[PDB]
Amino acid sequence: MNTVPFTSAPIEVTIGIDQYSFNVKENQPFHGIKDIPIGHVHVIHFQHADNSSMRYGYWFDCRMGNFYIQYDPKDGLYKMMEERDGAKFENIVHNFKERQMMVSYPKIDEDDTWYNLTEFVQMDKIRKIVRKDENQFSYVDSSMTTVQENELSDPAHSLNYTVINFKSREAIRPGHEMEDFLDKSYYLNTVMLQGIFKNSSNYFGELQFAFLNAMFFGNYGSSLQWHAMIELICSSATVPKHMLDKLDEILYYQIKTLPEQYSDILLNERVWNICLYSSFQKNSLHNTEKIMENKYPELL
Amino acid sequence: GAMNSSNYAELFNNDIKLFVDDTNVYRVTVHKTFEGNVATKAINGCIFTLNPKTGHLFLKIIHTSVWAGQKRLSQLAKWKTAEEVSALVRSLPKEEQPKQIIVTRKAMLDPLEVHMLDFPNIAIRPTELRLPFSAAMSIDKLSDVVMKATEPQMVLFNIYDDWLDRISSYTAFSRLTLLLRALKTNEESAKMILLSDPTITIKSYHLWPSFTDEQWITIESQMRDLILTEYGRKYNV
Repeated sequence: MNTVPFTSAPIEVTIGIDQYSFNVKENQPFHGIKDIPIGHVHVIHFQHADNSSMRYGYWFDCRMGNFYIQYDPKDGLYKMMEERDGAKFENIVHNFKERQMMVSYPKIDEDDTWYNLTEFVQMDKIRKIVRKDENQFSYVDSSMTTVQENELSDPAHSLNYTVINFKSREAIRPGHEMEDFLDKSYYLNTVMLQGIFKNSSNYFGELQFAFLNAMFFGNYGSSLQWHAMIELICSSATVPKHMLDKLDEILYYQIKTLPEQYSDILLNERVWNICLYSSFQKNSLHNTEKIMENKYPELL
Repeated sequence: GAMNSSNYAELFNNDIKLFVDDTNVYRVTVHKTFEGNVATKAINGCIFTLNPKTGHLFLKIIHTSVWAGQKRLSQLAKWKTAEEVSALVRSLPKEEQPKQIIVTRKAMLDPLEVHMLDFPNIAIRPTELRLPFSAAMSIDKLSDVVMKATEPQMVLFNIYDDWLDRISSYTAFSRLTLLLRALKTNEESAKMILLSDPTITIKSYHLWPSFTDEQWITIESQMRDLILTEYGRKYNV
């Protein structure tokens, strides 16, 4: 069990931790979050009571350092920082928890939800998408753009997702034009799986990272990336049987955790009808199909 | 973006562009089998690729052999169209390659786009116009050369004959599409109108008769009248 203390809470904000969140009032004595499960990545995120737009947050892993939150009144946001002094850190944490000014990470033990959403998300792979290597944690907000969105402007703040494009030389072998664009298997298995991602777990990890950025920050470019990574599999007649069965689990839990009221911007009607009813893989997403139908029959 | 009545005079500026009509690529007759089932027989077809400024027609004849042993033919026809258009483009010297290709049917965008990937600077565009290029096979000489062909083969034509020697592309293009509009809506009568007078002939190197300027007026008016008559009949107006 690990802890993320907060120096203070100068402004009224809604704090989120993974899929949990709490209201914190301006200058309420709030000093952090305790009992965070070691072993997964986590993300802590903020929505000021004043500015309902820009949700922003930090991806992190406690195994990689002792991390803490201080509000910066010049920049006007909660910042994640690393305390390098081992002793001085356990000292602040012990004091605040003895003062009990900390909320507990509220995990029901039947619940494998966070694990299911983050199974393939590695912190090292996150820091290649949010390149800022002076920090062991990664900042994301509502407004950041992806690299593919930058092709069609500041690369420091880019989400460096893997570029997928069905109508590109990368995706289409000369002479197999028709075959490759109806059956993406080539593009998935050789170019993407064996070429770029090396294995299905890094693929799935980016897919899942992309979903969570869409969900927690309504990052519109993350939403695009997530659907593209889904379309590519579902549009492939030849997929490792293990990857199909994992994908059905991954989507189930993503569709399950999504807020009911956001189904309109976060779910692309075309992709989902194509994956569930038109694609090669229509018959291979039994769990995801069933949840989609009973919960969002409208979109289909 | 899409071509419609607004951006209509663009066809006649000096940017090379071609229309691609795929409607006569995959042609079948439908018949009954001995057991009573229905079967299709394919006949030869044609890709209709036209430069509307100059009249240069690149008629790529599609031999029935191309379908032999193939499934989902109406889908394949679209891909063979794009393969053949791309090959036409690659075969043209650079200064002659089009800057835009306008497909007459939206379903052709994705095959063409995928086939033109080596020409990112050629824009593939749809159109909202209702062009009558399907009636290309109602022009006797084009239907003939398609039907006689015994192998894949490209045949060059100028679809305007020698009209540009006396009129503008805009006008040329309007005569053409009027004549084909009429041919689509009532072939028997349209053809009656073009050939009634045996003293106006078609030059061996031409597709249409050698009407005088005065005679082209009478013809365009008869085409017009036919089209409006046929519309009345279709809708009871």
